[PDB]
Amino acid sequence: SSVLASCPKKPVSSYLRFSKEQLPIFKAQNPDAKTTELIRRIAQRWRELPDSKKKIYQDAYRAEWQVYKEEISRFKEQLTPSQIMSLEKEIMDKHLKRKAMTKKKELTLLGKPKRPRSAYNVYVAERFQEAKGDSPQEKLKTVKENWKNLSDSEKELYIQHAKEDETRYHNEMKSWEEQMIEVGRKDLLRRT
DNA sequence: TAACAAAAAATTTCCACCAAAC
DNA sequence: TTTGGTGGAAATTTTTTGTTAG
Repeated sequence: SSVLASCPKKPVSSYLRFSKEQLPIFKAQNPDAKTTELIRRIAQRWRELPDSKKKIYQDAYRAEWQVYKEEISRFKEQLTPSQIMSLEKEIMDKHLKRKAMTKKKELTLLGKPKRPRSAYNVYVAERFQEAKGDSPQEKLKTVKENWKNLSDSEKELYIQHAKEDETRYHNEMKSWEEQMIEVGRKDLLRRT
């Protein structure tokens, strides 16, 4: 399937090697505590630990790195050019997908207006509740069915609601893009 | 970032149809 | 073209608590 799935993973360095070893010991002694607080406590105990003790985890990491080197080397040597390329592409895709979802999260955090609703959207938003069907997919099928067999006279209401929201969008966007300059985020602005 | 855990919280998905912005 | 919008239940991903180092 995916080259990346069978690709050997990095050995854990000192703190994760400690965290992994400690988490059970802490979870047993505090079973009603959230994982998150146990991790905060485990890190605390890491920070407090002597350098001589820390080094033992490090020494183990370093030794496992040499096994990793060996495994990964052996892995990549056994791969065909086309497999190496899927691996490189799989990694590129991994990055894009991450870059893309964080920008999306950013925009939400900056409260960017929602797109204008189409006449069709306005129709789903009001006809879906009483639609025929069990699953939300089947229910959409009936609202799709009723929308396509609707006359231009009948659509006319949704046309005006979709028109009013197009003005809403225009207005919300004018304010938000203004506010985005005042904070120094003119990158966030539309070209067209 | 990618390495560990692990379950909460956030986001996509499934179906279609539609439109703004690139 | 891509993206995100109408619906919500279920599936799936990201985040939450941390440090390390290639």
